[PDB]
Amino acid sequence: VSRTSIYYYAGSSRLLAVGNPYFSIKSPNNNKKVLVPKVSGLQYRVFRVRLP
Amino acid sequence: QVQLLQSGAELVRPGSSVKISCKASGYVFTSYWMHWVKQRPGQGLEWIGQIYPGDGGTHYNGNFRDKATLTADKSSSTAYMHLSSLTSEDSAVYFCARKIYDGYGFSY
Repeated sequence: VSRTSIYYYAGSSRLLAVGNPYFSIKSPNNNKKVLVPKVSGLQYRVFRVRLP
Repeated sequence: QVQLLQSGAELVRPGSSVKISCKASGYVFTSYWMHWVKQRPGQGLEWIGQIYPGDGGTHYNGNFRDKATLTADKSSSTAYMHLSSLTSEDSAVYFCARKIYDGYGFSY
């Protein structure tokens, strides 16, 4: 692999997240869909970027 | 979709005990206080109490004190009231009360 001097910036906007830090609350009837997702400091916040 | 089912008619004997219940769905039951009410025929409504399914913390009216035993159950998603030694002046209609999560007044 030989490298060229052509540089390209990229940048995302402010990704946000908000919810309950203890447990996910689901809909009472539909027992597969969430209502408020569970998010704390302790999760591995692993990202998955895509490139053109 | 939220709903409060209620059995419409109930025939009993004076001096006995009757188990009145209403069914809760469409929302999460442990996140709301529940109230019960009585409209005397030829009179306005009368508020009797205040009950939470989450802990079981009860509240009664002093004029209904020892007259109704507010208890519920969380598995079948219903709350109960149970009038003890019933007399003729409590021959009336009854609803169970649901407010908004804010809880100013009774929405459903």
